[PDB]
Formats: sequence, C-alpha cells, structure tokens
Amino acid sequence: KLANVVILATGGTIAGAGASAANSATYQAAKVGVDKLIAGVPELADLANVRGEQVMQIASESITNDDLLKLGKRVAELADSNDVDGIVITHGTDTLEETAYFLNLVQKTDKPIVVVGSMRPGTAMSADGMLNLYNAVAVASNKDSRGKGVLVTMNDEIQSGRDVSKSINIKTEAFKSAWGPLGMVVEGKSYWFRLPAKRHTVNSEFDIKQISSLPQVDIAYSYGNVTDTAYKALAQNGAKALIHAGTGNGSVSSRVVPALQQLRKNGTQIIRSSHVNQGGFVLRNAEQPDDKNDWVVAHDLNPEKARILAMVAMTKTQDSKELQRIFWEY
Amino acid sequence: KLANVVILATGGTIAGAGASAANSATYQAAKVGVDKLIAGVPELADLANVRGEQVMQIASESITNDDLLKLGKRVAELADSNDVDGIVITHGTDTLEETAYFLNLVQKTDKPIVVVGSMRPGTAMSADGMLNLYNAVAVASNKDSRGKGVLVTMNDEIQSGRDVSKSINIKTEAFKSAWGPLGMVVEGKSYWFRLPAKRHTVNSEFDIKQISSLPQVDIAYSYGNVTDTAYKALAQNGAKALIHAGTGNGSVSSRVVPALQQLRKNGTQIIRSSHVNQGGFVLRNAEQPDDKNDWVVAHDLNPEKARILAMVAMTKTQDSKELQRIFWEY
Amino acid sequence: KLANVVILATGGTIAGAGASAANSATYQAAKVGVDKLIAGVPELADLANVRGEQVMQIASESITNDDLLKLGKRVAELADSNDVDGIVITHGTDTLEETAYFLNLVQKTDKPIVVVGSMRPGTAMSADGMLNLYNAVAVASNKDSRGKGVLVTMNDEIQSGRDVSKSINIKTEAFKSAWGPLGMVVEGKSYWFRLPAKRHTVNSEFDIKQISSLPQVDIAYSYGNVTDTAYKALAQNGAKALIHAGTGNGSVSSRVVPALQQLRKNGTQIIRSSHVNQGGFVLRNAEQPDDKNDWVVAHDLNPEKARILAMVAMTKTQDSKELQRIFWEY
Amino acid sequence: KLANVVILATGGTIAGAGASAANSATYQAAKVGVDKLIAGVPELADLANVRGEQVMQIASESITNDDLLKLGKRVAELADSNDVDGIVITHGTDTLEETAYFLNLVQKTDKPIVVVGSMRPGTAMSADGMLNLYNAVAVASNKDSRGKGVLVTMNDEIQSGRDVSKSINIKTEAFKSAWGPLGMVVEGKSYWFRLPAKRHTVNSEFDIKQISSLPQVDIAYSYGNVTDTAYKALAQNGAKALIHAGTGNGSVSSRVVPALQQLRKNGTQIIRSSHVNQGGFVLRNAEQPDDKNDWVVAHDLNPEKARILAMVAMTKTQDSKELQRIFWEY
Ligand SMILES: *[C@](*)(C=O)C[C@H](N)C(=O)O
Ligand SMILES: *[C@](*)(C=O)C[C@H](N)C(=O)O
Ligand SMILES: *[C@](*)(C=O)C[C@H](N)C(=O)O
Ligand SMILES: *[C@](*)(C=O)C[C@H](N)C(=O)O
Repeated sequence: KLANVVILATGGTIAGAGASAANSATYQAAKVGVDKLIAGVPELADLANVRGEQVMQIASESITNDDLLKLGKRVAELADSNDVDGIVITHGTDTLEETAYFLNLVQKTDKPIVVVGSMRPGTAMSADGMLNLYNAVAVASNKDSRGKGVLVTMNDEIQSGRDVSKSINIKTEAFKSAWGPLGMVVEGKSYWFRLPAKRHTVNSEFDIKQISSLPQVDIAYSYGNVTDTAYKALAQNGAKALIHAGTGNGSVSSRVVPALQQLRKNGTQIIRSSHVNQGGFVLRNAEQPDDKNDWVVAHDLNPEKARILAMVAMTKTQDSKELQRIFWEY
Repeated sequence: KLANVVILATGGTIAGAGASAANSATYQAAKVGVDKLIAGVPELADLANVRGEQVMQIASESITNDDLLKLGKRVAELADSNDVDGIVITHGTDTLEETAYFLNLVQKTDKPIVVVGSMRPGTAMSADGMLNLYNAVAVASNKDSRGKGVLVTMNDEIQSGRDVSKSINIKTEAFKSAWGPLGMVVEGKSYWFRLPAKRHTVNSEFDIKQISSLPQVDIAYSYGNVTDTAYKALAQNGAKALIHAGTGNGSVSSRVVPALQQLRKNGTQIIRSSHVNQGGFVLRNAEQPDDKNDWVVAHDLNPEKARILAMVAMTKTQDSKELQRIFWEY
Repeated sequence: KLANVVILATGGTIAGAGASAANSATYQAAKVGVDKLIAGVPELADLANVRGEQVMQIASESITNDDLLKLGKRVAELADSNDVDGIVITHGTDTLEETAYFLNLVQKTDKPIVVVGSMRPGTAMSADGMLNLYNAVAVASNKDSRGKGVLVTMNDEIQSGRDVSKSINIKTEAFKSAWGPLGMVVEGKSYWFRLPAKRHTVNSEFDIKQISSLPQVDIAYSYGNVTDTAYKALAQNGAKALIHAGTGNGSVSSRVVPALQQLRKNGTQIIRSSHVNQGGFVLRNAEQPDDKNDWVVAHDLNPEKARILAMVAMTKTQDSKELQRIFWEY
Repeated sequence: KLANVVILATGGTIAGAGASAANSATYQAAKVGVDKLIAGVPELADLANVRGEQVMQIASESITNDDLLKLGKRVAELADSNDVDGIVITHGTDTLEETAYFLNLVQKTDKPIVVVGSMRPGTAMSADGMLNLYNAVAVASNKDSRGKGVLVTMNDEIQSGRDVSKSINIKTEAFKSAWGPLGMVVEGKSYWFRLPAKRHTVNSEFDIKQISSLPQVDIAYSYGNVTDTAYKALAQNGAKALIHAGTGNGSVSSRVVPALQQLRKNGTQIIRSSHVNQGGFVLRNAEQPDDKNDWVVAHDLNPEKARILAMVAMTKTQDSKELQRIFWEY
C-alpha cells in the first residue's frame, strides 16, 4: 500500500530549540528526539509508513569520522532490508553537505536516501523544519527517486548530495549547487528537470561494508602572505592527504610550492581545491604543473567536498593517477 | 580638459600570456609591462590623459604584506598630487579582493581608486582585459566616482572593493558581491544604482601614512573531524589573530573550543568568519558565547576579507570590543 | 518608549488559507483579517505599539489603479500623523513589487514604509508569514530605517521596493534584486550593507496628494514572429503609454517598428523595457534609434516596474525627454 | 580522423559590427558572412574539418515562423548525411533560446546540435564570439556530446537548449538556466556534471520532417490593472493558443478570467506561464481551476519557451489533457 520509510535522526538545528519564537538564528542544537519531530508533522502518515530511530544527538559542526561510519553502516543495513523502501536522515546543516556526499559514494543501493535539516529551530515562528521533513518523506516514498543518488530536500528543492553546499547563512535558501537543483517538491509531488551525470551509489566502486576506518585528511586555507606553516603542521600530525584551498584556480603561492613538493615526496597526497566555490572548477596543469609535481586537482569540489572524496578513494588507492581519475568521475 | 589618470601595474593575468590563442585558462602571468598594456588600448586617449607606472610584476597568489604596504604608500603619494584625478591599478584576480579591501580601508582620499584584472590573458581569443581596463579608466576619470570608495571594474560592472569577491572560476563574471554591484559601465558611461553604506577612505579612522608594518594574521579552515592542530601551529608561528573559517554561522567544533579559549587568554584574537560566503553573515553570540570568551565576529566578511580588516584594525587597537565595533562598521 | 507602527492589511497569501497543512502552494488568498494576523504573532508587542487596519481584502493579481491610490492616500494620511512612527503593509506577493515601487515614488515622507507578504499561506506547515511580519515590524520600528525609501522584508532580507521583483516561484526566496539586498534582519536587529542611489520618497518630485487618477499604461510582450496586433489594440483602447517588453536589449522586430513609429506620432509614449530581467539594463539608442523616433528606454526596470514609473511620471509631464530623465533618476 | 562539422550561419551580433572597438552594446547585426567568421578562428582547423553555409542574414529579434521551419529542415538534411558528425548554428542571442528549444523538440537525431551567439560584436575589444564559436565546434566534434539534446555554448558553459534563457542584458554571462548548466568547455575539452531529464531529439514524438506549417500562437502579459484587451485582440487575429504570462504562479486577474473562459470555449487553448522566470514552476490547479476550465499549465517554461512547445505540440493534438502531458514531459 504505502511505502515504508525510516527516519534516522542525528540531531541538528531541526531538532534544536530557541529561547523565544523570535529566535531564528540563536538556538541550541540537538535537543529534540526523533519521535517528537515525527509527532510534530501529523500529515506524515499520508505519505508513508514511517518509523524513527535516534542514531545520535549532535550539532553537526562537531561530527567525527567515526560518526560518519556509524551512520554509513547503519544506513547500509536498512537498505539491505526488504522491509525498507526509503531512508531519510535529519542532520545539522553545517556539515550536511559533507555527510550527504559521503553517503553518495559508499551506499551501494538504488533505494532513495534523503538528507534534511533546517535553518531555523522548531521553536521559531515560521520554522522551515516541518515542511522540509514532510518533503523529505514525500521524496523518499517516491518511486521516481530511485537511482538518483543521495538527495537533499530543503527550500522546496531536490538537490544532489554530491555538489549541493551550504552557501548562504541565516536564510532558508542556504543550500545551492553550482550546477542547479535536480528538481522541486511541492504539495507532495516531485518534479524532475535534471539527472546526475557523476558516478554514485549503485555504480560506485566504493562500498561502506569494506571500510573499517577512514584515512586522515585535512584542509589548509590559502590567501595573501600565507606561509607553509599550516600545511606542514597538518602533515606532521598524521594527514595522509592535504586539501589545498587556494585562491582562484587552485593557485599556490611561490613560498608554499617547496613545502608541497617536499610533502609529496614524503608520501602525502596534495589535492588542489579552492575558495572560489560559486561555480567553475580547478583545471589540471593550469596554475601549477600537476603532472611534474604529481599532484591532484579537485575539479569542481569545494575543500570540504574534496576531503570526503579523498578519504573514501584512499581506502582503495594511493596512486595519484587513479586519484585524479576518481576526482573526474565522482 | 581631460582628467589625469595614472595606471599602477602590478602584474596578473591581464599582463599574462598563453601558449596559444585557444589558451584562456592555462597561461603564465605577469609577463607584460604597463606600457605594452596601455598601448593595446588606443581608445584610452579619448577618456583621459594616462601614464603608466610599473610598481611590480607578480602573480597575486604570491603577494606579501610588504607588497601591500608598498602599493598602499605609492597610492597615497599619487592621490596627494594635484596632477592626478584618478588612479587605476591592474592586479591579478586571485587576491584582488584582498588588495581592493585593504586600500578601501587605508587610502584617505575621495579621488577614484579603481582595481582591475582579467580572467583571460591578452593572448587568448575574446580576452576580457582590454574592455575591463577601458572601463577602469572611464570610471576613474568620472567625477561621479568620487567619494564612493575603492572600485573594481569587470564584467561591465562597478563593484565595491569592500565586498566584491572572486566567487566563480574560469568565467569572466568571476567577481560577485552578496549585496550586488554598485552600478555598471557601458560604452564609456557610468550608471549608478546603489551607494556604499560602510565606512571607507575619507571617513576611515585608519591611514596608510601612519602604518609602518602590519601584524601577522592567519586563517584556519573548519570542517568535519577538524582538530586544533592548524590553529595552534599558526599561533605558535607568530599569528596575532586567527581567522576561524567555520562551517555554518562561524560554528566551532567542541573539540577546538578549548584550544581557542587558551589561545585567546594568551593574547591571540579569535575572529569567527565562515566558508558560507554567498550571502548572510555571522551573528555575535549565536553559535558561540563570544561575550564570555571575548571573541570577535566577522559579520559578512569572508575569511580573506576578515584577515585584511583584522590586520589594519590591530595597528590601532587590541581591545576585542573595539575590534567588534570595527567589524560592524567597515 | 516603544515606536508606534501601523499595519495596513490588503489581503494576499499571508492572509490566505489552504486545505491542509501540507498545502503550501494551493490556497485561497485574502481570507484572514488584520486582527487575526497580529494575534498570530504574540512577540509583536516586544517590538512596538502596533495597531491594525484592514484597507481591503484582495488577491493582489486582481488589484486595480484605484486600489493603489486608495492605499497611497491612506498611507500619506498616516505618515502625516505625529502619532505614527512606522508603517507596514501586508500585500499579496504577485504584484507586491508594483505597489512597493509605486509608494517609493509618491510618498513624501522619511518614515519607514515596509511592504510584506508570504509565499506560503498561514495554515501550511513551516509557513513563512509569521517571521516575515515580525521582521516587517522590527524594521518599521527601527530609527535606522528612516530615509531609506520603501522597504520589503522577506526571507530575512531588507530589499529596496524600487527594484526587488518576484523572480522565483513557490520558494520563500522568491524576491530578488539585480542590485542585491540593502541588508538583513535577524532576531529583531537590522544590519545594513548598502544604500539606495536612486531618488525616492522625500526627494521625489511626485506627490500622492496631487494625484487624482493615473493615466492608462499597458504592456505588450515581444518574441519570435510577434506582430503589431497587441500594441495597436492596447493603444486603440485608451493606453497613453505602452511598455515594450522586448527580447534582449529592448529589441524590436522590424515588422513592429512601423506601428510603433505611427503610435508615437499619434501621441502614445513608447517605452522600451525587456523580458531579460535578471540583470543589466536597456541602453538608449543601442538597439533602436530612440532619438530619431522619440522613444524612451526603461533603463533597468522590468516591464511592470516601468509601467508604474511611466504612470506616475505622466501626471507631471508628457515630454519624452523629461520622461527619459525620470527613467534615469528613479 | 577529425570529425566533420558544418556551421549554419543565421546572423546575429556574432556576425555584427560596431562603429568602434569601444562599442560593445551599440552595433549593427548580421553584417558578416560565415566565411569571414570561420576565417577569424584559425584554431578551428585543429578541432575538426569545418565548412560554412549561410542560411540567412538576420537579427534574431525579427525572426519568423518560416525562418524556423527553413532552419529546422536544413538541419534535418545535414543530420541525415553521413558526411556530417556535428552541427553548429550561429544565431542572434535575442531569440536564441526559442530556436534552441524548437530544434531540441523536432530534430530526431543523436548527432550534436550546438547553438551559439555573442553578446559583443566582433569589432568590440574583448569580443566573446571567437572563443564561443571555438567551444561550439569543440563540443560538436565531441562524441560525448551525442544524445544530450540541443546544446548552447557560451560563457565557457554547456547549457541545455531546452531551458537556457537570456536572463542578463549586456554582460557575457547573459544565458542562464534555473536548473543549471550541463557542464563546461575549457581549452577544447568538455566536462559534464549533469544530464537532461526531459524528452528531446531522438526520443521526441515530434519530427520536423512531418511538419509543413506551425499554428499561430501569441503571448499576453499580465500585471496590475490588466484588461482582457490584448487577449481578445490576439485571438481575433488568428491565435490558436494564447500564452498567459501571469504574475506569480500563473495567476489570472478576476477581470480577465471570464474572457479566458469564453476564448477557451471558442477553441483557443489557454496556457498559463508567468513572468517569474528565475526559478520554480507554475502548478496545475493552484491559482486557477485548470481542470474545470480545461486550461493548461506551462510548468517551468517561460512565456517564449511555452509558445514554442505549444506550437509544435498543436501540429499533432488539440486535446488539452494531451497538451498538459506534453508540457510535463518536454
Ligand atoms: C543550526 C542551524 O541550522 C545548525 C547547527 N550548528 C547544527 O548543524 O547542528
Ligand atoms: C590569472 C587569472 O586571472 C590570475 C593570476 N594567477 C594572478 O593573480 O596573477
Ligand atoms: C499567494 C502566494 O503568495 C499570492 C496570491 N495570488 C496573492 O498575491 O494574493
Ligand atoms: C546583438 C547582441 O547579441 C544581438 C542581436 N540583436 C540579434 O539577435 O541579432
């Protein structure tokens, strides 16, 4: 009859509370349990047979790699159950773009996986959480959502977990993608206008079942007068790969090039990303001789997205050439 | 008759060269002298009397604090002269947003200061540098441009140097501002639609003539599983202030808070900015108890922008409350 | 103590109702009275002394010129009262951009005039109306809002009534301006980043007290294979001016030029606007010889905005040169 | 070896000329022949074997239905030939979005069809036409471009001809799509990030080979105080379908509804589109009782886009329900 959708709660602002109804930016995250969030949206029963499960209760800015894994493996078990048609995960918006992309790479299933959260706490007036959840379930319950990879439903849109990013603060249209939304969801119906072109879920070469722990990967910011300090400190403390968030097209200061070459020889992967994330992408060999130095470009992925792909990829390969190929297909 | 405008060349892609006409992104920067540039745009003579001056020949990704000081002082000199009505500066786009903001804060003059660059080298077909420069001189020669603060002229727009940022890679519309452009420049004419509302140039409490050196300020990136490693390494190497490029609304991981509190007690200013730079701003006391920890909020300025203001501001005060007032007025 | 703000209700979706809480796009407009909308936001009393007045109850798509006048004159009376500090008007979003601009041109007062509405009806889950109203009052009560012209507060932003336009359907970030927002409002506080540069309110040469009725002005759309039919039919039925919503830069088909020249000679003002409204503006004499034909360009104003300015301007002048000047200053 | 690509010239600004190099917006279109164009881009020879063919020399604002048919049939001819791998068409930008969508609907071939223009004439400094054409041929020669539908290559992007629209005037980034670009083209290479999800070319139920003429379809604009004048005049002059460019979600004024009901009974199809074209879409039965009145909703297509689909669709059916299914699939 109706689809069986499971909601995995992880905390976030969607489960947070404020001092008054006028508090739409000042609140305490992860205060409400999954059962209460379901009860707050009575109409949910009209969309699917839904049951909630509290996986964790955290503010997403304080998420760890073990949390991601615990979440990834749990999702995998649910997707393996013939009694589960769709999966919705409520997650704080600060690192939601990171978790959504992670799942897109390691969940080998065509069942819909939808990640959702809200910019305003549930206690604020005109809170965006109720409709976001409703739309999340509506999409997870839809047959047309299968095989589209991980999705995020906020601001009446259906966004790809791959490249959607929290780009605007405070406002409910916080999440944007340089390549646009895949569609929209209005009054329960899903409307598609685009399809993903990058490898995901079922057609991914990675699998959360084979992963026991993630390699350490960190990010260093680049700007005027930057020195190699942050890069070396991160590498010396364990990083197996470093995401260079350079100016413009992954540009690197001449004062930092040496440390990067040295680090590369030492076994540390160097991936060039940038802090120009509204559009475009980093081109190989353009700003730096990547072939000569044996570095890797993150294509269009912003720093935090790059880190996620790098971590997953390195559980299978440590070959810079294979890494580049992966950054060009995922 | 015609206004007297001086062009201060600093390098960049606008002065760059590519291997072929088909090379629009792969090139070598700072290869052309200011004389060659001016020459390439004969029509300039119609707008005003122009003379070039090569201050330096660098790629902006490799700019240093001494280069800023050197450029800022030279600008203050030409502005004081009565034989100068407007000033145009060619600068690489990678850190143009940083130099543009710096000058907006320290040049105590109402004469037009216009910063311009090009996304494509002059050797590329359909290069954008010729028209950008022409519009730069057109704007710097216009009386209506006085008292507007530092301006940047690219993509037929008149952008404010304060908040214009390189947001899109590769494409010519690379520079955007969350609050929009101030106006446009078409066929030599300037059209205004908005006015700046933040303190700048003449009404700035800072003066390049009173600044001999700039305090060291660095930036740490925040993301899932981030540790206090980068923050401490940076402080250990001299940083007098640290820009925290947090997720969401300047959010800080619970794993890093203790290190940030210790660093503050030690005298390191802590400024919360973010990597959500398309819109909105970081609110004081929302995600963290800034009052209690004596931290500072960067308002709407992205990481590299906040670093510029922090530096300048710290040549005059080290009082966090005064620092906060400064971040709310400039 | 507190400011006295008056809320003039005109109907709209903000006062509309849906069949269920899941109905966020399908609803019946203008069903709720001003008193109920106030009672729905208890926190309002914390911002100012507020009183409501139901001016009319309509769906804004069915608004008439007499409605605008009735609204304009009413606002004028309130602004004349020493007992009124701010004015907030709830208005359907479909033609809100039209009414907000109208008021910006004819209300000779520096007191804050804020127009607001909502994309979702008050009965939908996560309805945006409550916070929008709250923010509308917060802004109207602020002293810093004076002298900024008419403002619109939705999606946590402070937009200029001049050029903000409903650009996106369904979503709460529906209103955008090619020149960006003037600021934002969060948890009661107003944050400014830009200032208007065009003439408005107190510095306008128009006055709602001198206007008894508006001249008829209509709009004709332009596209491939368009004929002069719509243009002539509108003129023959009373239009004193016609807004040409052309392709690109106010371009006109060669098959329509004649009718336009003929109409001009007959006394009908011809104003070239366009259906390219995300940015840029229409340039005089670029696509058509406006000087020779004696036509007028709408600069950056979209068709419906152009119609509003044209109507107001023609109550003072019928000189095409003065009309052009007006389109370049307002 | 190299692919065989044919360039069909139709005119436009790309083939235009300005009075001076400083003229980027003021110019005269369709002055250059296809041979002169190809010649101006020597590098083309490296991408493939190209031959030009001047089909017509017009300004796209003056295009007619016979020009569309003539262009569509010529395209179907070249596609059938085995001596043609890809097809490039230079077209004025003003109505390029219309021709691009038309071809996407009627060309039953998987060979790449790329439409390109230029915002600046070739006589302007920093003209954009040279690189745009180069990228057009680069994309039309690429095997990965097959089965993607009609494409448009400007601003280093690969846009879908279905929903790409000229949204910004003057600037080179004029063309945008609510659902984002499909990919980008840099230094001869194509990078894909999204795939089309709507029916096109090979899977289209329409075929230019079976279309001798197109039914007349016109567009009426809606705004404050609009009357049924334009709607009726248009129907009286032959319109078989009327595109209603309403405010908001295709909203219709209560003053116009009766005329629209009478026109429908008389056999005129009524299609509700809107002038809110940055995002979202018009929902069936939301603002008006479409089922009851037997009207049709344009979904996300702007007015000029909806007109193209209505025309094409009406060469096969006049059943409103089938028309609606068509507007939801293409
Ligand atoms: C609250 C606002 O969206 C987000 C929190 N910091 C979180 O991500 O838990
Ligand atoms: C070339 C593209 O603008 C940019 C530079 N690398 C520079 O900043 O010099
Ligand atoms: C409802 C949605 O915002 C808008 C109505 N049609 C109105 O403007 O009254
Ligand atoms: C010139 C700017 O692209 C455009 C044209 N008027 C045309 O469509 O021919």
